[PDB]
Amino acid sequence: SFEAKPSGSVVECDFSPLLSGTPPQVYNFKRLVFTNCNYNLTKL
Amino acid sequence: FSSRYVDLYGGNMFQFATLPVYDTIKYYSIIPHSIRSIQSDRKAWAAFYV
Repeated sequence: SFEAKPSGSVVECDFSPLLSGTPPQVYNFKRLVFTNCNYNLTKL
Repeated sequence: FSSRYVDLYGGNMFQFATLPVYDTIKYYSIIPHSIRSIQSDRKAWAAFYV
C-alpha cells in the first residue's frame, strides 16, 4: 500500500531539589514528580 | 482529588493537587471539629462519609 508523505510537522521542569540540600539515604531517598513542564535531563 | 473543580454538577473526581510524601501512610485518623455558638444560633452540619 502507498503511504501519504509527512509534511507540515506540528513550564520548565526544575531538577532543583537534586542539587540542593544534603543528599538522602537510599531508604530515605527523596522522590519528586514533574508534570506540564519542559525538562532538560540531557543538560543535567 | 477535588470533584467540584472538574464539574460541580457532575460529581466526577479529578486530581486538583499533588503533595510529595516519601513515607507511605497506613492509618487514617479523623480529628473532631466543633464550633462554639449561642443556643439560638446553634448550627447543624451534614455528616461526611469515609
